[PDB]
Amino acid sequence: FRTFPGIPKWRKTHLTYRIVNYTPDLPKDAVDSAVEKALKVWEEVTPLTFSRLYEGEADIMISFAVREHGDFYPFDGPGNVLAHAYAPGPGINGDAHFDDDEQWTKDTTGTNLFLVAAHEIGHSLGLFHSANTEALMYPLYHSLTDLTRFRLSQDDINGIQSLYGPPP
Ligand SMILES: [Ca+2]
Ligand SMILES: [Ca+2]
Ligand SMILES: [Ca+2]
Ligand SMILES: [Cl-]
Ligand SMILES: [Zn+2]
Ligand SMILES: [Zn+2]
Repeated sequence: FRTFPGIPKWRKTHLTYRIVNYTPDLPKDAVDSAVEKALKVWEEVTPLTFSRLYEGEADIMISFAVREHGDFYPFDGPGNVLAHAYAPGPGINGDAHFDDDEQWTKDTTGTNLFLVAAHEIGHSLGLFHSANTEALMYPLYHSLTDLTRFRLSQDDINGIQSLYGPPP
């Protein structure tokens, strides 16, 4: 695994998130579920906990965007860059943006929102890209397939635990 330079990490174990808006690709319950599952994946192996805010300022602001969307890194239309997320810190840091020129799916027929969100939340928490080819943190989107038995790599486990420790 890898962290970001100077190892930026959250300095508190309880993090808030807010889902700022919703793709037309999917029912709202399926967006909420995928994001929840993505946070749980990391919760499970650290002493991090998350709660959802519906108003005010959250640590991890999650949004769907196309092209220019208010930072310096515009999205690129269909495929290629699917999403991007900033390392821990105040303001835009921690936040995760999802390119809505993808077709976001609950399954594997378009782009799987759960898998990409798990990977992006990894960045929100302080993990950079892994050299490991089976790691969730491996850069490249590999259509699983079959997300039935998805489990974090050890490597991802080693990375995140090296930042926040194992569950208490
Ligand atoms: Ca933030
Ligand atoms: Ca794209
Ligand atoms: Ca879309
Ligand atoms: Cl927010
Ligand atoms: Zn962005
Ligand atoms: Zn990545």
